[PDB]
Amino acid sequence: PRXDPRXDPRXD
Repeated sequence: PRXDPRXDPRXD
């Protein structure tokens, strides 16, 4: 996860 990832971000 890239950029502005919020919450429950997984992966890339």
